[PDB]
Amino acid sequence: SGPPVERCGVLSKWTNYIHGWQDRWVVLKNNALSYYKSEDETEYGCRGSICLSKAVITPHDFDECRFDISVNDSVWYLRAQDPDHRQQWIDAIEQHKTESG
Amino acid sequence: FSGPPVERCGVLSKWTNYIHGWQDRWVVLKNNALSYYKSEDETEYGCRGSICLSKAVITPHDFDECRFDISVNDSVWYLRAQDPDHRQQWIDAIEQHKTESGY
Ligand SMILES: [Cl-]
Ligand SMILES: [Cl-]
Ligand SMILES: [Cl-]
Repeated sequence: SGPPVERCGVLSKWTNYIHGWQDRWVVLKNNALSYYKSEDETEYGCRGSICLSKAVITPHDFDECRFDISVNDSVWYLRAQDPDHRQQWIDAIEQHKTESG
Repeated sequence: FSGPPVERCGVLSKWTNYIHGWQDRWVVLKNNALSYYKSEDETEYGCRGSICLSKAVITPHDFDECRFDISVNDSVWYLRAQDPDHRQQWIDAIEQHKTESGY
């Protein structure tokens, strides 16, 4: 019964062992977390979207800026700038997931 | 009005002042408001302005066809899209959303 959760910003995202961690623009909307190469490249540049309905969000125990998001078919590994911002993201994603159900 | 609400997010240039001129902002149309976001570190963002659409006036510029202004009695934002087609997409979405959010 309150306003929907919204969030956008840059997160560092694991790509692969060739390029390692790379900054990506991440947007929370439409029961999804979506990412793009950058803020300016959203028109044609969605590089992925993870539906939140059954998504599991796991803060890391050793890398205190890291959280992982997983559905059956994929896992994204993400790092925020500090642990407070990590917690803001986790809290937003969880609140959005709840509200969208 | 029965389908999902009209929502948009994207970059638009926004007028600041004559020193810094047009500056890109992340702009969001949602829940009867146009809002914009800024960051001081290119990483973490926060909403730095919101306009309620109920009585908003959207004025496409006659000569600068990339520009539209949105005003309520107390405030005005001057906004540019990258071209006039993109301007029109924004204008049309805002005007439709305004109607659909009304009573
Ligand atoms: Cl949004
Ligand atoms: Cl251990
Ligand atoms: Cl542009």
